[PDB]
Amino acid sequence: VAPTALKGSSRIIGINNTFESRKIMVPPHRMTPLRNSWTKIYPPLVEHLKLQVRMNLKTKSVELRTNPKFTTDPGALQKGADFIKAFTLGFDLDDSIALLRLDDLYIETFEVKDVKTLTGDHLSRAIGRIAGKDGKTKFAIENATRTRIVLADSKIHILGGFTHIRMARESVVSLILGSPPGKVYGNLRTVASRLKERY
Amino acid sequence: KNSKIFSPFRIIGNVSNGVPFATGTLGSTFYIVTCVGKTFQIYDANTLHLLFVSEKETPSSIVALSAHFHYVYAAYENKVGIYKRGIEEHLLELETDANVEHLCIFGDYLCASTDDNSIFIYKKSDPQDKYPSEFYTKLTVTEIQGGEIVSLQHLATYLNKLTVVTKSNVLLFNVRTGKLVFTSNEFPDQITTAEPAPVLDIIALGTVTGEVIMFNMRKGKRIRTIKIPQSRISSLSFRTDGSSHLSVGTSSGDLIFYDLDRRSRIHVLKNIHRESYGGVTQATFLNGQPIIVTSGGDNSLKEYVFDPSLSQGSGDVVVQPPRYLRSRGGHSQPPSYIAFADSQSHFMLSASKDRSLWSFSLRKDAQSQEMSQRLHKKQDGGRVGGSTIKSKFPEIVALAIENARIGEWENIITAHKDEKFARTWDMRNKRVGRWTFDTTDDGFVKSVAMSQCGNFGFIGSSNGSITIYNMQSGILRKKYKLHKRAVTGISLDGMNRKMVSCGLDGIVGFYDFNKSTLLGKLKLDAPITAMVYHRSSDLFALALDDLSIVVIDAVTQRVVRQLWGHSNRITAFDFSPEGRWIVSASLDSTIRTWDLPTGGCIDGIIVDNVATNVKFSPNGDLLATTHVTGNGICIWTNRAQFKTVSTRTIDESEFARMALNDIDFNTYTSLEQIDKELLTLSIGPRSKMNTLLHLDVIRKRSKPKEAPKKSEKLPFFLQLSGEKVREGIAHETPEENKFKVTGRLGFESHFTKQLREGSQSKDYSSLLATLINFSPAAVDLEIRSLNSFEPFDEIVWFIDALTQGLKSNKNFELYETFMSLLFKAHGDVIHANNKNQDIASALQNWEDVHKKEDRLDDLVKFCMGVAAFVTTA
Amino acid sequence: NSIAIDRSGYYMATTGADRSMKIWDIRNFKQLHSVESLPTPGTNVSISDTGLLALS
Amino acid sequence: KSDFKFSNLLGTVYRQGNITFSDDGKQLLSPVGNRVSVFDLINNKSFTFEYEHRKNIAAIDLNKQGTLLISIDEDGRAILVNFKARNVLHHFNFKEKCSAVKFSPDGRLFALASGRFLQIWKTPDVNKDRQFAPFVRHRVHAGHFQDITSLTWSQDSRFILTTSKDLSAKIWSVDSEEKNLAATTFNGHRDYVMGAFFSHDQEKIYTVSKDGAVFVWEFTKRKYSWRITKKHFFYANQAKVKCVTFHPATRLLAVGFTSGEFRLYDLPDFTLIQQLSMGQNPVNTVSVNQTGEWLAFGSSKLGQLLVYEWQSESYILKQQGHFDSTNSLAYSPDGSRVVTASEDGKIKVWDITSGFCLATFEEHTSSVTAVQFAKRGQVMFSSSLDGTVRAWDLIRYRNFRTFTGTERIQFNCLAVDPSGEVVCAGSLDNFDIHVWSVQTGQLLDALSGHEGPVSCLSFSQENSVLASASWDKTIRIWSIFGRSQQVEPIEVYSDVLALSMRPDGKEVAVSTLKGQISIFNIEDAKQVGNIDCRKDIISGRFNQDRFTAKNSERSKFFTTIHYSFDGMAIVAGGNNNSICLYDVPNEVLLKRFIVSRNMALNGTLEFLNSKKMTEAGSLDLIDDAGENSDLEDRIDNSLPGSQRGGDLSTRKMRPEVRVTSVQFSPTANAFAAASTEGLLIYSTNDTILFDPFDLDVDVTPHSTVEALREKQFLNALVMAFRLNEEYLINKVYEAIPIKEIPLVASNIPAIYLPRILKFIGDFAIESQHIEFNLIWIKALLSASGGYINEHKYLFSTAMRSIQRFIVRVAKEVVNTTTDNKYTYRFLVSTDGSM
Ligand SMILES: [Mg+2]
Repeated sequence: VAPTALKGSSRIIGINNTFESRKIMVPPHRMTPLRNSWTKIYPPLVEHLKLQVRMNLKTKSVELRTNPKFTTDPGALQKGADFIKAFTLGFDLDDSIALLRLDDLYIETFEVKDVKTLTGDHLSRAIGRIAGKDGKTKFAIENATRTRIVLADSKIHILGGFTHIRMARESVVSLILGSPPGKVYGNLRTVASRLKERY
Repeated sequence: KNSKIFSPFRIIGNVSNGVPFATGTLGSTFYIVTCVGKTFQIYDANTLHLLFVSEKETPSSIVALSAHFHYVYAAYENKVGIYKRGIEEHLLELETDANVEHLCIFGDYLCASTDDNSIFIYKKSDPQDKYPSEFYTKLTVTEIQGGEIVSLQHLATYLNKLTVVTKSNVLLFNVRTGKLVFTSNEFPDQITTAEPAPVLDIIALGTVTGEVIMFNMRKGKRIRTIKIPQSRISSLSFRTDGSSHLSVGTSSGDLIFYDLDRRSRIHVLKNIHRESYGGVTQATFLNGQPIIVTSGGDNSLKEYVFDPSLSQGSGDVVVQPPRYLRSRGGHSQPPSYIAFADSQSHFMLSASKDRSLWSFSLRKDAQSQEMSQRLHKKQDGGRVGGSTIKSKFPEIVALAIENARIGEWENIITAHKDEKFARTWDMRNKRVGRWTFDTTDDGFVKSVAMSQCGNFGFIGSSNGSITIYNMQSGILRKKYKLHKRAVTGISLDGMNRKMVSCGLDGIVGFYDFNKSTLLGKLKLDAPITAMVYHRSSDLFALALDDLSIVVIDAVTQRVVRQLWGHSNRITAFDFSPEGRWIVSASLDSTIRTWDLPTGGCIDGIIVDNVATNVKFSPNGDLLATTHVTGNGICIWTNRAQFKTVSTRTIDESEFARMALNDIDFNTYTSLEQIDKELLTLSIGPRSKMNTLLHLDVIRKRSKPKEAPKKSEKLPFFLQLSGEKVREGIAHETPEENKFKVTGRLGFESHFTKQLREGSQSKDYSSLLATLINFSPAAVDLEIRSLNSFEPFDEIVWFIDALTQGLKSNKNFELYETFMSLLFKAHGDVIHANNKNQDIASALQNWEDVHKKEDRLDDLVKFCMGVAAFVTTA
Repeated sequence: NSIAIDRSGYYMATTGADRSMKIWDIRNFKQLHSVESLPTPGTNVSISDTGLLALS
Repeated sequence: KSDFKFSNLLGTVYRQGNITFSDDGKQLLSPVGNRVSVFDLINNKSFTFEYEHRKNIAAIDLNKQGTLLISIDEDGRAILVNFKARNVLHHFNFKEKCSAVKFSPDGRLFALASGRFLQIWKTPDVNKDRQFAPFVRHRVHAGHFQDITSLTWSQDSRFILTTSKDLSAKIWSVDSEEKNLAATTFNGHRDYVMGAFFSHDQEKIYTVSKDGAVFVWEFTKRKYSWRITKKHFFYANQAKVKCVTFHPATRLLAVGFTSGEFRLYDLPDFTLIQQLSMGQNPVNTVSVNQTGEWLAFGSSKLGQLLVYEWQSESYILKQQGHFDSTNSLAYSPDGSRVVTASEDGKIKVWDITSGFCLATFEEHTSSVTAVQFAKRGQVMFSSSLDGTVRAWDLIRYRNFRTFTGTERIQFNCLAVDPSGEVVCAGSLDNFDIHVWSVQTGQLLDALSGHEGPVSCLSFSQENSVLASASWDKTIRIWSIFGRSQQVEPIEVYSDVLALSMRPDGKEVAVSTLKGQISIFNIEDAKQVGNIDCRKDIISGRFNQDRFTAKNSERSKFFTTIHYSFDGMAIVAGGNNNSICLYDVPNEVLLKRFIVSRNMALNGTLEFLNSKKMTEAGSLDLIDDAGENSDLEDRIDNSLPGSQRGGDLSTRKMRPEVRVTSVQFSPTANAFAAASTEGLLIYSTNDTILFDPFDLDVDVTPHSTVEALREKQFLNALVMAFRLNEEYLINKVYEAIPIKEIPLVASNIPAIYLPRILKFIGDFAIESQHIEFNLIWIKALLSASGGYINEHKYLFSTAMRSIQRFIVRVAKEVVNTTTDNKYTYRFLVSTDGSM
């Protein structure tokens, strides 16, 4: 150290992730990404969080344990479980590594039916309005609210800071209910500016 | 005794009080430590600039001073204090009541002699310790051994020996073992001074009957004997510049120099210091330079230099006499009058009983200068009649100054005791003026005043006649004759229209200077003694003979205030610059500050010595006083200038024994709301309403004209990845279930929780309270964020919240501003569902309150109906 | 900061802001001495006719 | 009446030095030449301290508690001031070129970079009373071999990093015991070191050199010691690093280059967040708010002050000031705003309270010489030496018309008719007064009759006659309006330079070259008064002069004058170091003010120091530009004979203290004087003076409170005025119940009516009791409207303030209430569907 040196809440929401042990089940579509991305997933977990990492091929789940003799941070197990789940939900690894690095990032989860009981084409057109052609509308929302959104069919996941994901939530719901696009893009301009301001 | 408005700051104009000064050398330069009563000042030998002063006044007067490199030792009563850079570092307290008299420091030993012929020795606890602190031993010289101790001196190359010099003889004490190694032979005449010579083993001894003895300690024998018949030696010093000279001071004030090699007198400097005040108290050669410093009890320090010999050969014989080089000085007796020369606190005029007027500078000591009394040549050509022997003018009883015409002609008038005319002075030239003003009624001068414009000087005679002269020519213009007794005060207002006079008859007359008419006449109960006129406020205070200060308003000619409490004469008094206080001194040894608005004494002081004069600075920062004792001026700082002062009347009885808060601090804070039904805006900046309404366009302007070009590879969450505080809405955390559009419980925002709780409690006062606290960007973000989807519960609640606020009649602009922003961001949603009962009912209630707040329109329209008409036609 | 050359044109003395003096042999370009640490940087150098090296 | 005091300095927002944010982040401290200005950004208020240095400020610093502010001028003289009380505690001379001063984050110590020594001192307690020697030395450090460019405190108040021109950064320990912790020297920079900083964990030290290199120092094995692990480089082509700041919490590095662009870097990743260009001039200083989100930038050359919200890419504050350039000023009719004209050709409107330029116009090619407002207040006119007179509309900021003479004549003075239908301008080359019709723009007529150049013009607000004065030693009164044109010349002893018209329109004052203010009666064309002014005027000896100030005849006359709106006072200014305020009826000097006390300006001193000469001459006349290290400082663009009208570089001579114009505030008892340093606004607002009116023994602060408790309001209010104390007036004002206001108002004695109207005006602008005030004003005007009408020029300033209050804040509020009322009715009444 330099001579000048100074002298279990789950971040993810909408789903219950929770010597202790934590198991995370990986769906089939994330196995191959997990395999090729496995090389970069265990080091931050084993090294920084000092957790024991196993994943069961038989049950296709990721198993984490707190090591009494090595682990030091009591929240490390839950942070580590949160980090794996983000990679499980569909977020890119670099975004998922943000959860480990920062202490104020939450994942908000909700379903289209929770907003409105839509079926058939109506549900399909609702997913379209969130995505937009070439993902422009989702692209607009993530930059403005400064979040990362994974639109897995009718399952929506929003990653970012608290107020950030509150506003990213409001844009998405207004798209589902069928608000005219002008509010969504037009108001997205204002929320982008107002958030970054000091006053 | 401790004022709540004023605190001592320093003494000005005091350079030495007669205690022998001490010389200390830092490298090449030399510094001189001088005593001023209860404090000491350090002067630089090169320029005689003031460097440092002791932080605090010692409890008792300083007796002896010795300096050694950075550290300076000052001895008062039984305590010896060590000072570095004027900061006390350590205090050596002796264990006996006997007062210390002499002080010697050689190496790591410190020697202090008490008046009971007891010598205390202190030593350094450690070899590299800076100053001696520990108590080593105690040596006492009995009457059998020798008489009283004259001084303690240490000769070079004497290992742990102290040369104690007594009236009877000289003794040699070995401090380490505390044994008397040697006692000198008895000397017939009482010894008064000792000095170690640059030669070895030889110490110069000054007797009471004009003998100087080069006594050789090693040989125990006399070497030489000077005779100075009919004299008393007070100081001695050798010249170390390579020429064998000796400077002998005498109590008569004469300094003599001898050439020891030639056995002859170089010169004598006569009356360098007054004989009355102790003459040459100290006179020391600087180590290895041709310059000799001298001091005396007359509050002066001088320096003399020996120039090189004019003869190319035999320079030793042809010795130039010493030449005055530089000096610093002050009054020899207490100042009689003071006055501020300038609007700023730079310069001070002081006149003393020593018949000299001085200009003292508060900002720097060097700038202080004496007013020369050399007279200008008469215009007529006649010879000016005066004694050929030059004698200073008599002391100055009264004085007046103006700066309207500084530099153009004379601007100061001074009156003298038992003198039938007033003399003029010029500040810019620092020299007496060319005009003399005569009373013209065979009467002495008792009052002097000047107009603000600097053109007229008023002189008040003891026989009741007021004369007016013109300053630029000194030609009499007018003469007023109302009083039949002595006039003791004159003043002219700022406008040079109304003039006021007061005399021992107790009468105050009001004259109109322009028309020369008597406006009115006022009689008081008792004789009047002095007057001060405050030009800004047109109030002037009279020190009546019944121990009362009477304030009178010149415009109306009536007594407005009368102050009582003084136990004796009022020697002097002054107004505060703002016109709100009067500080008066009296012979009961007190200074009382009177609050004119409330007419009571707010502060009181008890000074040890009566205060002859008190004068505020025109700025108001400083207050200066002069006292019956002490050659300097006491300067005080007006603590009121940095914080408020309570105006509660002082306790008279408690003061004698020593010898509604918003009224009390002369402030008032506006109520939040005068009355419930009265409209009121928010307690804050008025730009907040405008900023909220036009937030977007204001922001649009602010943006840079060209985009900032940024790196492609940038962290997405940089704002959040901030090592740690920002308080923005973006930096908010949830506080601890079915998904809800507004917020999932445990994940909702603070504002939403307040709204829902308010909706249940039917009281949104908490939500309205926090609404006002938000920043404008926060407010726009939240009103945006309201749920706009059926059943429209959030929007309906929000309208209820604002509607309740409008009933409060407080902050009604912000509520209006909020309800505008509600329409901006949710105008469409309200419009589509205007038939919905929940929205319509809330809107109707808001309108019902809002319809009431239309009286404000009527009032505003009426005033412009009349203000435009009244201002125009 | 400074350079000096003797009369013979055989030696050179250079001082730098790195608090170092270096004597050079300019006939063959070989460094002879390097007083690497000086108390403070040397502003000037000079060489006399007799060969005295002067430093300031 | 005549109790004016310096309040604030407009026209200049930054001159040189280092800008520092307040700890709370709501106030900005900017050195303006010889004084310090404080801007409260959030509340929209500002003020400039009354203390004055003797040279331009070189460094300032405010401790975190917000209680003590130290400002050090270029000579090293330091002045310690209590921020809360706005008074001077002490003055100190450090006897060197002090480069930077910084308070330790604990608040106990402050460090000085003076020459090659770092000096650490002990702060004096604010609560303690003043002493002879408040500062106590802690230590002096002497390790560097050249000047110290800048220093930085460690966050725990235990280490100071110093960066010198030695190509070296060095670290010290404030505690003697902890010296072994930090006694290292950092080397390896090719150029000067502009700044050295600590990381938040304080394990990494960043050093920046002028050439644009950033070194990251880490304590690591090659057994442990400091090393450069990473080096980042600024690839600016020729720009040099001028000012560097680091915010450890947010890892923000703001670097300002000499080319006038600045970069925000995220250390240690060296990711470029943003860079902008604020101009072609160097960025002299940069600062960071405590929270790390406002960045304040300063460029000395054009006097620009920029505050950048790098988060949102928004400008909180962007301002540019004038030095030596303000040629004129003109208050808005209501006193809201002040306009200024500069040789740059730019007309700027400044808001008095905030102190910021709210708009700028750049049409005029050459120097704008004077500006005047129409009586209405919407329209504005300005005349320039480019040969045009231009009309501006403030509602839409459009130059809705432009006038120009046929002969291409430069204009120096202008006047505008009260009806706003005729505009007249004068010239120093044509000897005639041109006239134009505002509506049409045609040259209505050229008025002739002057045998010398026209120096000033003015219309009579009532009679509508035109008074024109010339160097012809004459003044002419033109009755332009009416069927017959008439001219009535009145002769004068000497050249006439300025002119002021009585608001009644019955008399005119004229300042002559002899140093006289002569007042004439228009209808009778005979003199009514005279005031001598030569003796009052203070003029200094310039350094280049070869003759004394006393014998000098350079400026013993007043080049500008103006009446007080009450009509009883004249404020005068000239090419001199004094602003004099005379009283007309008694022809006496009410007070004299010193414009400046700076020795950077040429004309400040009457007597100059003898030491400055040698056999060559004055030391200060010696040009030492070549000593400046940078090329741009050495380069001289000066033209040999220029006197005015060009940049500071052109003239080659020191600016001269001079007051071009002066005016009284229409709505407040204050006056503004344009000078070289800027618009010095002197105001009487403070009112700590006790100026009672018609007291008796029975009146007392206690008695009035008793009169209130006993519900004798009319007496209580009246006794309040006789004492004439604001806090006492304010209390009695607010305690009168609403039912009793109309009764009290009808019974206020007429003599006190002006005082209450003034008080309501000053209180109402910033007070919160709007409906309470409007109830009072409704009462007063209804009761005593007839009296106010009969004596207009006594109540004019008071009446304008009330109209200002009711048109700015009362009307703005009702305008926002009424529009909601219609926005409400539209939403409910109409039908919304589909
Ligand atoms: Mg006719």
